Amino acid sequence: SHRKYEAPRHGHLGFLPRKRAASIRARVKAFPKDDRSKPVALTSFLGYKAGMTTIVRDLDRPGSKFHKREVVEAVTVVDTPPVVVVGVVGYVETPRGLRSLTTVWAEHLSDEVKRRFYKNWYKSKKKAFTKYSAKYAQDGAGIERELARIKKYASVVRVLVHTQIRKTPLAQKKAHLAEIQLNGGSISEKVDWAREHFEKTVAVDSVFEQNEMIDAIAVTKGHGFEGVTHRWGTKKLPRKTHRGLRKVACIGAWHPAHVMWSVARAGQRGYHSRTSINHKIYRVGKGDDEANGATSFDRTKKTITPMGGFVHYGEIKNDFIMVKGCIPGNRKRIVTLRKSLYTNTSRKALEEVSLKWIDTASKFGKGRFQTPAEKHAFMGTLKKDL
Amino acid sequence: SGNGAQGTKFRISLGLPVGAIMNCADNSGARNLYIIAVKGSGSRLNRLPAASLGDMVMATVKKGKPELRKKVMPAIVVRQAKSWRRRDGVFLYFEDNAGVIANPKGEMKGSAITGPVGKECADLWPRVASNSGVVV
Amino acid sequence: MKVEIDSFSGAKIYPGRGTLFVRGDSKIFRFQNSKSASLFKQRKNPRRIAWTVLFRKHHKKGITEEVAKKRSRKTVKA
RNA sequence: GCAGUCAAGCGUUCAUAGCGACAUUGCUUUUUGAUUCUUCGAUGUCGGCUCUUCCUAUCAUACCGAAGCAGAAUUCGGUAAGCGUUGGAUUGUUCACCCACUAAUAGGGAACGUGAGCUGGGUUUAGACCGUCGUGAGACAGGUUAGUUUUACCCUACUGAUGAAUGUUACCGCAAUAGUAAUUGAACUUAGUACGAGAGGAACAGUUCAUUCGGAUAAUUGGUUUUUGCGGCUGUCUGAUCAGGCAUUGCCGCGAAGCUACCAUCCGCUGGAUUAUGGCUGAACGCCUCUAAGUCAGAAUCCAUGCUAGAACGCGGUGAUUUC
RNA sequence: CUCUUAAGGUAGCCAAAUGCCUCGUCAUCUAAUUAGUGACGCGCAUGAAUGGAUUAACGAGAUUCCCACUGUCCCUAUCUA
RNA sequence: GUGAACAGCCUCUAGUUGAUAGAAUAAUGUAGAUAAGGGAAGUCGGCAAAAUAGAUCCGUAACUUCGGGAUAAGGAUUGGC
Repeated sequence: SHRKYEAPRHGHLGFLPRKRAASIRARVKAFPKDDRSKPVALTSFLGYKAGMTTIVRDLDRPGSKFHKREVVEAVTVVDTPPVVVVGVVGYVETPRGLRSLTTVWAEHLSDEVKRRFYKNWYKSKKKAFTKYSAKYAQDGAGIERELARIKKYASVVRVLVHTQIRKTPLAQKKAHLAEIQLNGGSISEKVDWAREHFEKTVAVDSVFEQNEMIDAIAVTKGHGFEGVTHRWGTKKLPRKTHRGLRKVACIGAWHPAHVMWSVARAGQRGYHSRTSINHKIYRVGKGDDEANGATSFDRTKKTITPMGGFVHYGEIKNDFIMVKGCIPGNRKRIVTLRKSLYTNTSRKALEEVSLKWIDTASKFGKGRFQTPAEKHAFMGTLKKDL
Repeated sequence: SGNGAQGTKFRISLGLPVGAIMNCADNSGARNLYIIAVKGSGSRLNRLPAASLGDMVMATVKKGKPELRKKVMPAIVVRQAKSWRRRDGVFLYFEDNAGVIANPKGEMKGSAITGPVGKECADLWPRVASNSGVVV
Repeated sequence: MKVEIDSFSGAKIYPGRGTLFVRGDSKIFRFQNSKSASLFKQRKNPRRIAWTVLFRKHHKKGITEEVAKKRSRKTVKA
């Protein structure tokens, strides 16, 4: 029969399977189309989600009721310490896709990136890249020829970087490693840029800039085995319902005499790798600066870090990216940012943004004050203080 | 929404589904209004059409003049009592739900409005802005 | 952007923080939290709540704001 | 039920803009019957709720063609089933009938989908009332009231989750295959302009917003409270106090964190090949002709980009590879 | 006026738990009512201890509406054992 | 003891401390609860739940078999010293 009242599919059949991701670091499945004219820089960065705060700014939209009027918005903060470059590899093209033929590494690998190659570091000779390190020290022989191989082939070049996890307040010590595709020009120049940057760091100011729209790629918060009602968004069945109401009543018809893939079933919720686009950068911030949270209008020397810290993360003593809105992932999670795959004008991706004020009040409560000095000047002296 | 709408409106949270009753803030002789439709509302299964501050609705009068009772008429919501967000971050609410009687192209059957009204309604209905004293 | 003041507790309200209540008499109260909003709806008096600026004013706590004025002692000199 | 052929006539004039009698050819199986093949050592026989998918004979939306199409609204028709198709009063109702919104409120199928998914209002046991019929026991697709809805722990399928073997082990990756998602509308301006005697009255581009859907998130607001966190209150018990027990979380208020809501916030890509249709060149048919060769543009179409998994028997690169 | 019966349904009551046609007709209740109530009555097939018509109080009886109340619902979320 | 009360709640005398345990705290359940704004739009049907509740004072209709209806409806107060 001819369903009595039509209505749309609950859920998206394109974010299937709603399965746990293979890694905690989501993988960039598409970098931007290249231009062989620009200089050489990266297309992505790695950071760690810290949390959120609140942002006030004057809006610039010729036609809105709130034009040249102050609106408050939500942003998220990505701790983005300088990222170290260790190696590149060369992907060449085949009728079976792109394929790597060489991985060139650097001589001195740090003890926070040569832990990524171990599952038990505390008992080990650490014996990694020891022979690849002695592959140097004869002038450039076995390394320069590999790089020449890359230049002679390799329509695509990718740089292997690792995070400086030891600068964050996390207790992990095991740096995240990742390939990032260069979209400069002259693959020779690409690999030469890489070779110059081996054992050296790239800051995020060199990649991103204010008012730049980006995409965030991260593994989303895990919630576990969930039922169909919250996982897919189905109706709760009524109260007078035997054997449960948080279910899907009819899971198919007699013929086709099978349960279909299109039917809402119970299972994993979260820990999916998601990719969310068109998130404007509202600030690119430096850890070589107090007054990261100060502005042109506020001018109070405060960091971006709220009072009591960011909840479950800590402080932001490094550089950071303050980007509009909510992004995939929970705090303490490795995010990978990506420049956009297309130029969006749209009169909202071109709005030039200047912040007025930033909320540094505690997110561990209904925080009253933004600053301990504000707090002291309001409350006055207390029994503790002299 | 529609005919007498001077401009657009940002989304603000829904507080007045059909079957709801809100007081009548004008002097047309009606004491309450009973909401039975919302102009501009979509169509989802089992969803109730629901009105917000500034929305136009179809109403009946339950208490008031017999000249007005027992017929459906248009109306406008001027107070919500649900908290709604303004883009300047302000969450705000009134202590009561209220509307006025009106014609389809925006004019009021009354001459005055008791109590405050929302700026999101004054912006969208000027005849409500005219006969409004206090706009918040 | 202004920093409004809580109509029950005298706290400072920063943007996007708290609520606003418009009473039928068109008076606007501003609350920094659900605590002070709830005490308002429970129609308590802030002069009896011990953590409020109004109480502390009424009871002279942190009362080093204004002290006194002098008395005039001088000739006309003209 | 639906669609064709023919065309006497209606349509001011005119058969075929739109309709179309007398006749006739057909399709379908969402009607009702006919039949009795299967099932009586039982396939749980109404309806709604819920959920998915499919069809197209397309209601709306995209692009078009024709008009008895000036504009506006409307009618006919094509490609198209991509995406949508509601809220309620009454009724058990399917059907129906009205109120209202809407872009529209299209029709159907899946054992007349769906009862180890619900419910059980109806029919269809046993109780009981009425009316008619019957001498009567009792009968009545005649009304009325009350009337037990069992089992999954097996196999498969589905949703998720591990895992032996490929020298071991670890890191970075490719991407066959499969899936796929965005949708619709209003206001301003275009412009009281075009059009039209006037009444009336558009459209493209642009801007701002919203509807439906979806994926995240929790700064804020709200909700939640065994933080049994802080306070308060009752009754009793610990001789009083202080501090506490019991009241199956004793109750009240506030309540961080976490979870969470169109009850909150953010986000939701741009390129190619085509359909219908309109065209170019251009014969066939010395003319003409979008067509036959060839070719242009072009839809919400299709394929990619992008997005989701990653073949546990698809692949690659790289690091380190055990001696008493 | 006529046929005719043993007599030809009186008082009352009614689309009633009894009315097929039937979602009867008018009104009222509703924005909208096959529901309800009040009226009408050629009543397929009401009706007088087969008891008829009423009826205060009573009813785990059937039924409609109003107020209040609410997670029944919009629309779901959270918490404890 | 509270309290109208062999109500419910705590305690003395007496009696038990039995009922397979441990570890975690996923869905779905069972039992129990809470919920912005709305307020029966849900459903055959307000099923279920909520709301009300004691005592004192005030006030109390239609109808009636004059006995009732009646705690009608509906309002206010309540602690400690």
